[PDB]
Amino acid sequence: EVSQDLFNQFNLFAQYSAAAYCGKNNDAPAGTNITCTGNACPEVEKADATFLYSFEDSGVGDVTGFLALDNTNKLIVLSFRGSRSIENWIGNLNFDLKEINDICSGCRGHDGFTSSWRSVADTLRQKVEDAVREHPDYRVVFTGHSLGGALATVAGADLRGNGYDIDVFSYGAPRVGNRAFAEFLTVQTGGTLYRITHTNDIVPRLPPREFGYSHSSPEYWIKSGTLVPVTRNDIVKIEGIDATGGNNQPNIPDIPAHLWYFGLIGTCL
Amino acid sequence: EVSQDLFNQFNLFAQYSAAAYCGKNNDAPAGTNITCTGNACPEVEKADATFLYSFEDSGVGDVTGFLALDNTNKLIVLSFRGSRSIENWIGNLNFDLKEINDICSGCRGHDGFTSSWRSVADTLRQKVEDAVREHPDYRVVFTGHSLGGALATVAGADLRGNGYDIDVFSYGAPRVGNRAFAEFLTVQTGGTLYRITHTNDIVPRLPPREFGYSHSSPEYWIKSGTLVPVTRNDIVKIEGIDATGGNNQPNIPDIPAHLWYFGLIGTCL
Amino acid sequence: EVSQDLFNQFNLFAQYSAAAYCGKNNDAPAGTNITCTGNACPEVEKADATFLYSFEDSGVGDVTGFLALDNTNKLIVLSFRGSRSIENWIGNLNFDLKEINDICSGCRGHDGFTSSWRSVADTLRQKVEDAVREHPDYRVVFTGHSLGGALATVAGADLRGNGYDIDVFSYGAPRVGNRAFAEFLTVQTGGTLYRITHTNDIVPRLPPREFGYSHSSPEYWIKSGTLVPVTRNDIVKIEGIDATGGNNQPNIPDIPAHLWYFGLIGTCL
Ligand SMILES: *C(=O)CCC[C@H](CCC)[C@H](CCCCCCCCCCCCCC)CCCCCCCCCC(=O)OC[C@@H](O)COC(=O)CCCCCCCCCCCCCCCCC
Ligand SMILES: *[C@@H]1O[C@H](CO)[C@@H](O)[C@H](O)[C@H]1NC(C)=O
Ligand SMILES: *C(=O)CCCCCCC
Ligand SMILES: [Ca+2]
Ligand SMILES: [Ca+2]
Ligand SMILES: [Ca+2]
Repeated sequence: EVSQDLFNQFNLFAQYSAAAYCGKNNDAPAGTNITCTGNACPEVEKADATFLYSFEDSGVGDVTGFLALDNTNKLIVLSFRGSRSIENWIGNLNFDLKEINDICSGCRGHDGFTSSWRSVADTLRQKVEDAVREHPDYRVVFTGHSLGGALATVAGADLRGNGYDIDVFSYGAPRVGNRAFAEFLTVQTGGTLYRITHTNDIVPRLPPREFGYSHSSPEYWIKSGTLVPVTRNDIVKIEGIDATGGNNQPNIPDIPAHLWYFGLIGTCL
Repeated sequence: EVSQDLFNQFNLFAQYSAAAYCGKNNDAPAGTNITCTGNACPEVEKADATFLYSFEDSGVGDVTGFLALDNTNKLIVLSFRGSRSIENWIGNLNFDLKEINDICSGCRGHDGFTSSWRSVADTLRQKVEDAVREHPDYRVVFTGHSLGGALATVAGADLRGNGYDIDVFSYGAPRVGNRAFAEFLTVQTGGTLYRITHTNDIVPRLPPREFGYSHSSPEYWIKSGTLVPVTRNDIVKIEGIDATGGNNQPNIPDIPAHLWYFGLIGTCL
Repeated sequence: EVSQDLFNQFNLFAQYSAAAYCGKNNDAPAGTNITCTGNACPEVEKADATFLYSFEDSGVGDVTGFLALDNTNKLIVLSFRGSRSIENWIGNLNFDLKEINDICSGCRGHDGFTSSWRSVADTLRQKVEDAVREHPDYRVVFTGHSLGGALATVAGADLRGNGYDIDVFSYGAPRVGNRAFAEFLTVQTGGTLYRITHTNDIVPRLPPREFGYSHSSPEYWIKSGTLVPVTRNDIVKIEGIDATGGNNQPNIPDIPAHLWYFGLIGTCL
């Protein structure tokens, strides 16, 4: 169980993560309203939320998403799209571990994820920090589903510690680095990482432990089924690096479970 | 066992379905011959079959295929291509149920399939009915394999009842809606639906029953194996909504079976 | 165990295969240097290796790769890219067996691979034989990973016997034909075929035997795990048509093992 306040955040940013897949939200003019197709992001549409920066085909690995200004909830939301393109997928397969000592000592991260972030970090940092300067009373949030959740996590770890908190909400995100990194993400100050998972979704079980990957703690595990509405009693907090009994169980993994995080994520055209 | 006449129809429209995958058959001048590559549709090539309209990347979900004039068999054939593009696959993954009350009352259909048809319905109805006016003694037939069969099934349900019969021949189609839609598809007047499945092909088992999906009746089940020629003695008619004992059995599914419907389907470049 | 010399060749042409995946190595101007990204082909960069020809989107099935001139090792290298595009994957699925009487009587090959090679044979044969005319002292080597290895194998069979030897190095290649073709590939002279597999990689198990496919002999089997460096003691020569005990074992296959042949392969952007 989680509080209703946290459940409301979990649902809101699941819809910000879903909105990043909608192609129209990746090349939109600044200042226009954020909308989705179908009921993909009704809570985002209800808010007075507008584009600060909409980007696609960026850097290496086809980094795609948007930076949003939410005057209703008082948020500065950086939302990364997950995998869709072939280029996204080639980047996912660059799963060798690379050094990221600038982020934390002895830490290593997925080559693809960290190389994609590094290729856009200078542009996006500047835009985030411009928004923070103009709206110091707003909360900065990075979010994303799947690959996007991995990018949000890395970006968050990289930019924290510059005067403003950064909270990260990742949905169905893969492991992003080694144990050193997983511990850093568990204890890092200056913002909170909400790592959300759903039943037996396969993607948070990649890359496998055997390749040297670990998961930060805690884990928020959605136990309700696919196409089943989530209530705050269906979400269980699970503490411990590489903890089992949540998504990390030795059972059969599931693909449709990857697409149901409060609603459908990843399917907006 | 089926009659030799029906078998010949099953074999001919499997090749019309196969033809829809060939890229040259999605952007051809009107009036030119329909051909395939490497024996994909020899019966279509033998016939005096020419393009009335060829489309690609239409509507939402990358709707693709062609409308054919067959003077040998006196047919107006609408052939929908199945899954090939990323856009196709994203559409398939939009599997929550949406109201299609305008097609039949109480009915709910796959969100991707129905949205893809709605986004081309006015254009293709005009093309079909123009052809009907020009050749009012020809037989209208919608056909397709996999995603194409689902579009052909939804299109026929929508466009029947406007003065002409529409026969539908689907190959390896997934379930397209709830039980009400499955019953409607079983009983609708103004044309016949031939839903054809092969051994333990996985696609006609998707989306699973547990998401609220049902199959229309009857089912024509090909019992011969992959890469094995079909004879009329290898096809069995199975009646009953959500009948078991044909493709719908609780055994291990198979992916290559999906590509063998009288011949290789889905592979024409 | 293999000799250190043969190990060095296995390592070198795995890197030539890895290089074919980098996009900039498929439209490079003739005479420019062959380079990769992410340390994909260090040994190729060290060498004085330049492009003689660079191709992409060629023939049918999106044939892609390059022809290289290696003045350090005195090589003419034809390197085919493996599967990256949708068109590549569709060609893989064209798995019915087609007669290749122009190579050997009773032989049949994977329709897709043989069609793709046929569609570029005349052009590439001319490029290779131009290079042999200019550098008759050099050694002609065809190579490729996965689909690229299947193409290198078919090409070598077709072009051998015209006065210059052609050695073939394939990495994780699928089965390319029936047993007659597999026996021909085992006894053909005019060059040697080095068919290199890794642990329980799934691709060399495809298409399955039950569709009429067989493997040529011998097999060089890499026993060292994924992300583990390979030494000459980790490679086992395995003789015998459809020999078991190497990659052809009745155990669970693995997808990430397909990407680790001395290094990461198939992942260069
Ligand atoms: C996040 O990645 C966004 C994905 C959401 C999107 C958007 C919705 C449409 C997609 C589809 C995008 C288009 C995909 C194009 C290529 C995909 C090919 C395969 C896709 C699955 C088809 C069915 C086979 C939603 C579809 C994606 C579903 C699968 C996603 C995989 C994970 C994505 C990712 O981010 O990759 C993680 C990387 O770190 C890669 O990790 C690796 O090391 C490579 C692993 C490759 C697969 C390994 C196989 C799994 C191993 C376990 C085997 C199962 C057996 C278990 C039973 C044991 C018990 C006895
Ligand atoms: C390419 O390498 C060769 C030496 O092997 C030489 O022509 C030159 O140093 C390089 N050229 C470029 C453009 O890097
Ligand atoms: C041939 O189809 C093998 C595919 C190469 C894999 C590329 C990187 C995963
Ligand atoms: Ca709004
Ligand atoms: Ca003809
Ligand atoms: Ca060099």
